[PDB]
Amino acid sequence: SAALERKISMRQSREELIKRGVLKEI
Amino acid sequence: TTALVCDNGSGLVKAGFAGDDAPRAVFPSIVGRPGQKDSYVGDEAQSILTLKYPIEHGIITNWDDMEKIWHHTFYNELRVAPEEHPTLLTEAPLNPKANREKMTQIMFETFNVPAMYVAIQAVLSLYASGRTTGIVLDSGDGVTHNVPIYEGYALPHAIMRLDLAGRDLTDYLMKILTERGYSFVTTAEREIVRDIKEKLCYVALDFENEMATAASSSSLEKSYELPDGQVITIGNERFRCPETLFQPSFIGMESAGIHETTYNSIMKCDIDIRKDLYANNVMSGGTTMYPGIADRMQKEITALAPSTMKIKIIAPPERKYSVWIGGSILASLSTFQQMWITKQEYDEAGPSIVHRKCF
Ligand SMILES: Nc1ncnc2c1ncn2[C@@H]1O[C@H](COP(=O)(O)OP(=O)(O)OP(=O)(O)O)[C@@H](O)[C@H]1O
Ligand SMILES: C/C1=C/C(=O)O[C@@H]2C[C@@H](CC[C@H](C)/C=C\CC1)O[C@@](O)([C@@H]1CSC(=O)N1)C2
Ligand SMILES: [Mg+2]
Repeated sequence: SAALERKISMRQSREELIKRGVLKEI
Repeated sequence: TTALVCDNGSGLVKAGFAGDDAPRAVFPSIVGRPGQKDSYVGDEAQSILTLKYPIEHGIITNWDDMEKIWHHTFYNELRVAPEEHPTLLTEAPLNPKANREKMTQIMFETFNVPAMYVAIQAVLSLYASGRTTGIVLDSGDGVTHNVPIYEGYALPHAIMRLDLAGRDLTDYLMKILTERGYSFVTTAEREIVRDIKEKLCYVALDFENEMATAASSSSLEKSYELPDGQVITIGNERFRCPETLFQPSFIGMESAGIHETTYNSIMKCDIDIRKDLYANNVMSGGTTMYPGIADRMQKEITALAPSTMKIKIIAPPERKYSVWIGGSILASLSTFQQMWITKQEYDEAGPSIVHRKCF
């Protein structure tokens, strides 16, 4: 699962995604 | 040393070891009650008892009985000491904070796990498919969700929850079987109807044409014989039962069906990710197993979406277990090993560590 592990390890941070307005939590 | 993976469903517990291709233990999420034992857990209750389901619509609601299920999982099913194994648990999308905190506390204080983690079920099925972005239709025994996901984050404002799933479909099949004059009342008879559902039901590509077809001939009729020899014969009930997923008013639910909620979910997301959701629609859970359901969703979503969108439904044959498999993959990753909540970290931060580490 190399392709998957790559994608996971380089995910943007939660705080950054919230700041981008992508992540809107309840 | 090997990590454990446990997917606690409303109907079925799926448990096993990270690295394995499948859960070695799959058993009903029930506690049954009659110097004998005071209660019977999982397959014990299956093999005179009143049954309780500690998980309702994917949410833990009976903590004392949930503790019994986990004990059964570790000691009776897997035969491991939890103090020696990092443990990955699953949770429903939108699982309340208080619940995730309590799961965490029980794992560290009652079972003394050295480390643990809680992952959203739908995210794990997406991972199983080799993706970190996509939209998942996860439908099991107790609840159904559309969960759009970007870089491994479920996007909570866009999640759709629907309290129609496998158990309701079984109950509905029982109801419409009375039209032919059959009567199924006991716990054992509900199980027989569950089996009829899993064997004979299907999703029609065009529901109205199929109803017309079924009205014309006997071409769609099937028989099902109980072990006692009683036979039940079924026609349009075969496809009317799972049609309820697309037309929830069939059971009196004034809610959008699963194709519409897929569309709604996507439309709630960032414009730039929409094309990637349409092209990465993953189905998981036992209630996505109906023959024809992938074809039907392909057609309906295609009818709702712009011509510009390539629509792709991913529905692997092992999709009943995709959540567990995704857990097995995740917990075996090198990159994941810093993601565990460790016992040391729990000791210093308390149960609210789960909000900082598990997302
Ligand atoms: N071949 C099949 N066809 C239709 N339904 C099926 C099939 N196999 C299993 N199911 C249904 O799926 C349900 C069990 O699936 P699963 O283990 O995914 O649910 P769960 O994880 O226990 O529940 P939930 O995720 O809703 O809390 C049961 O209702 C079962 O009848
Ligand atoms: C074979 C099997 C499948 C299942 O999905 O089982 C789970 C758990 C089960 C618990 C009670 C049952 C008597 C015990 C074991 C059945 C386990 O209830 C279900 O069958 C319920 C009741 S009928 C239905 O469709 N969901 C789902
Ligand atoms: Mg499930």
